[PDB]
Amino acid sequence: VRPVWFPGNPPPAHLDGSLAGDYGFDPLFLGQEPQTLKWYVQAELVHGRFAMLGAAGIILTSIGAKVGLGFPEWYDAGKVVVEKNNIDFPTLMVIQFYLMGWAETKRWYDFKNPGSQADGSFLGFTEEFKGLENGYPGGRFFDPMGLSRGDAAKYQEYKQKEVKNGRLAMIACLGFAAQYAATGKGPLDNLADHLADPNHVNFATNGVSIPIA
Amino acid sequence: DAALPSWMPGADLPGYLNGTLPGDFGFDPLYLGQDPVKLKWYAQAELMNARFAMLAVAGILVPELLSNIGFSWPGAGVAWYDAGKFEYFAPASSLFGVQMLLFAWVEIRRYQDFVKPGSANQDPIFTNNKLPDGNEPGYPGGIFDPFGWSKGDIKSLKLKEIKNGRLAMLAFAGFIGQAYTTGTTPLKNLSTHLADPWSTTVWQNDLARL
Amino acid sequence: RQSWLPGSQIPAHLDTPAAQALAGNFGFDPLGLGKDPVALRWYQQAELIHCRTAMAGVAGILIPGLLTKAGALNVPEWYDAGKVAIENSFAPWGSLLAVQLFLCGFVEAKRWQDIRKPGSQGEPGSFLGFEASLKGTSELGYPGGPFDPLGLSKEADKWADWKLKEVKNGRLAMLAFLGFVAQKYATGAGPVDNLAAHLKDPWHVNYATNGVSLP
Amino acid sequence: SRPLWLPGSTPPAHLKGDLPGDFGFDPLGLGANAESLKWFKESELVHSRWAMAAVAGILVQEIVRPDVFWYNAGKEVESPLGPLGLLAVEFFLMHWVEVRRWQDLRKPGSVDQDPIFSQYKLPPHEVGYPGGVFAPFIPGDLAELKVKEIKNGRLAMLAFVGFVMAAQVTGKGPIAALQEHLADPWGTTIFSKAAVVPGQAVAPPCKIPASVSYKGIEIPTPCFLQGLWP
Ligand code: CLA
Ligand code: CLA
Ligand SMILES: CC(/C=C/C=C(C)/C=C/[C@@]12O[C@]1(C)C[C@@H](O)CC2(C)C)=C\C=C\C=C(C)\C=C\C=C(C)\C=C\[C@@]12O[C@]1(C)C[C@@H](O)CC2(C)C
Repeated sequence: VRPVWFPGNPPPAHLDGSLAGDYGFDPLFLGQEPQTLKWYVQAELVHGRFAMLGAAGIILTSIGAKVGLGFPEWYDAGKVVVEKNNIDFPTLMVIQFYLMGWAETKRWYDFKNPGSQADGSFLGFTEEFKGLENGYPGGRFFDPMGLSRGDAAKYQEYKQKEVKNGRLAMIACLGFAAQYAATGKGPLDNLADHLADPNHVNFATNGVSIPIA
Repeated sequence: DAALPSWMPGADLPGYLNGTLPGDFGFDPLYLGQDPVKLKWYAQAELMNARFAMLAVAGILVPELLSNIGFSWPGAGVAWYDAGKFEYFAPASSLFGVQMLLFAWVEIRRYQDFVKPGSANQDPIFTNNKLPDGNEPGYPGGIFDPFGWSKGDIKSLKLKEIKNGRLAMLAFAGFIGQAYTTGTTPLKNLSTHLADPWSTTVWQNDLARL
Repeated sequence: RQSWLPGSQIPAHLDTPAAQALAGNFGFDPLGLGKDPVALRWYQQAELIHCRTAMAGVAGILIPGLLTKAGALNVPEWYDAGKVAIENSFAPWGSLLAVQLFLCGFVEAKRWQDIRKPGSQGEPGSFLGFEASLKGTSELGYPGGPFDPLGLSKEADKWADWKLKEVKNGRLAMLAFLGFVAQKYATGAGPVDNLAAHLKDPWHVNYATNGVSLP
Repeated sequence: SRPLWLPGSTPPAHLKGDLPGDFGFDPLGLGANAESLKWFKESELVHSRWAMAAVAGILVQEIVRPDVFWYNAGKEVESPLGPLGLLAVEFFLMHWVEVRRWQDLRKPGSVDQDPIFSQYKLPPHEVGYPGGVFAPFIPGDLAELKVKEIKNGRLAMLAFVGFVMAAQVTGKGPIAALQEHLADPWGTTIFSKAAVVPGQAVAPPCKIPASVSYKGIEIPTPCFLQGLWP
């Protein structure tokens, strides 16, 4: 009675409709156990979060290119900011790994113990790192607008919208890499190449996607 | 945790700063004085750092005030960070040894009254002179109060002492940080901030030094 | 109980009343080294003495190091003070190490025998009246007696405070000595020289600008 | 049965006409939390009051000094009191007032009394609405003025972004942009200056330099969202 990724086939038993963005897509039965599924919900969420941030990053910095601004492409922005700004690179990598190892191990021991990370062991914060549910921490820091409390039905709507935009941002970030490994130029240059001629500047005329050209 | 004066009027206060200690306003955001056995030591330490800082500010400003006005001292116009190099009737090692013996007497006399109050109020050699009983540590009284004060309105006097002392501790930290950056006399820093108050803030001296 | 990781299951042999009442217990034994209670009793002694010798050594490195870079001492580097001070020395190093191992082994074997059986050295007739102050306290690792001249143990309040201050300053000094060795190997300079090199350019002069974080 | 932002609509359940200016407009659900709606009401009032003072300032500054331009007015003012002395006095004098207002927000029955003139105390007012000495000779109904303030304030919040996005596209103050729109209405709109078709995007050119000199160290002036413009 609910929509499924493949109409006709029933959804599997471990996958009733309670998660955000559930459509019964597990042909390989990877999340059959409830705890491995509890871990993969967290994984799909945070991959979607980083992919939404990344896709907005590529799209904004490619609107910055081709209009006339001095922005590079996304595959060139790694070099140009460690060379234009005198940034030593392995220390930037180690500072990234320090800050995000902190922020990640906090989450990694919230998964192992949901009521933890909230006993004031950190700098005096008790309810702010409480965690509302799996992959949805909330509180005063992770929800400063406070949209996780109020109308709960609209919060379930926002949960499903987050998962939807996160899925197609993961697909977009998988597609930017393929647009770059195939064509070799910017993504919004590939869009304007597909728009200047809708035929013949698609993937089937790139010489790489189909080898039977 | 009462109607006491507060450093931030409106916020909560942790409650162990009710008003029994002189001149408290609840300012302990790091929550250092949770154990009261640390808080008694911190009260005596604030009194001692405050009284030595009040002597420090009175001994840095007043020689520089009478140097910029101008008297005829053997040491006049010398910096407080340069008075150690100035020579005297004795070299500074003998000065330091006499200091570290006289204060070795006085500080242990004070500490024995810290660890047992009322138990150091008798002289060693003249066992007829005494301080009057009923004194608290940090405030001996007796010959240390020769002008007959503290015989009424003692809480306001302790609050005046701790406020002038906290101000003078900030002033001596100012003397350090304000003689280490610009390298001048702390009264000749007031002279420049009164010469043109807008064209020398700390930010413009920082940015000119950067 | 203020653990080293807030979300971890603390090992159950660090949650016993014998081990929770121990100095500096933050629940840290991820490799199970103290699962036997007498193994933990031995390693508590090993931690106290590895940390007290490290506090003495790291003080003897960076107190004359900071008093060398600020003047009014000329103490050399800690990795150079064996090359020098053997010329300004009444003895060569071999005889000095032999006298060292005798004077230190006489101490360390008495400590060995007191760890294997507490109050051993307090039995009468051992020394010439000196053995009476050698029972230590009721717990091992903290003898007192002649080793508490200022008398900070006669309190029974704030005593766990002094324990935990000793253990935390000692763990920090053990990390500082492992530092001193490693920051000598990595760049060949001194520790206060490395501190000045970090403080003059933090975002370019660190352990990501040498060959030891190599990809 | 109050008037709404869209007349046929139903207002959300957290917007029940209690607050002034409550016309049922919160489509993103941001005023659902009761604790967060107080902070949002305070920030709407403060954004609105700063925007009204700013719009009146830019308009009066243009009608009394047509020579100088308000986007450039922080660059050519040439005060005798230095560049950083102004910022230091503003920093301390605003860090006082803002922490006072913030502590009013956190505990409303805490901060009323003048700390150095203790006989003077502010009456037990409403959060966001101090009154007493900030408000002498209030005319007429206080709820009617409380609605008029939010209406003129929302209009001025839109007007300040109008001033900024005029002055970054035409580079002229908001009477000279109005004189452009009155001298030639059909060709001085934003749809006249710009259009994006699927195949090319004609953005308007900048009228703000990428930097200004200003006494040695140069300040970058980001033309807001250039490139993302139509
Ligand atoms: C008793 C407090 C006190 C006072 C009155 C002064 C006064 C002064 N300082 Mg100073 N300073 C202080 C503490 C103080 N300082 C402390 C604790 C430090 C260490 C961080 C410094 C570090 C410092 C530097 C590095 C410099 C100054 C400078 C100055 C002068 C110009 C003012 C300025 O640029 O703002 C400086 C203001 C501060 C650094 C903040 C001080 C914070 C205080 C404690 C709070 C305010 C106290 C109180 C509410 C009001 C004071 C007035 C009252 C006592 C009569 C001026 C004469 C500059 C100078 O010499 O140029 C002429 C300069 O370059 N100060
Ligand atoms: C037209 C917009 C407008 C309106 C209707 C109100 C209305 C109100 N305000 Mg409000 N306010 C405004 C703008 C406005 N304000 C702005 C821009 C600020 C920031 C300066 C404030 C700051 C403010 C505070 C801090 C307080 C109020 C309060 C009040 C209430 C009672 C005061 C009163 O009678 O005001 C009636 C207002 C008018 C009749 C408007 C007259 C406008 C004249 C014609 C001058 C406008 C042009 C002028 C040249 C601008 C420059 C002046 C100034 C910016 C230097 C009432 C709800 C008080 C309150 O809530 O009490 C409970 C209170 O404490 N307001
Ligand atoms: C003693 C010590 C150093 C003492 C230094 C001395 C005396 C130095 C003396 C000198 O410098 C001077 C004075 C002057 C110089 O001229 C001469 C020398 C001679 C050079 C360092 C100890 C240094 C000791 C260190 C660093 C120990 C680190 C151990 C760790 C981190 C283990 C952790 C774990 O074991 C647990 C806790 C639980 C398990 O489950 C998990 C794991 C992780 C296995």
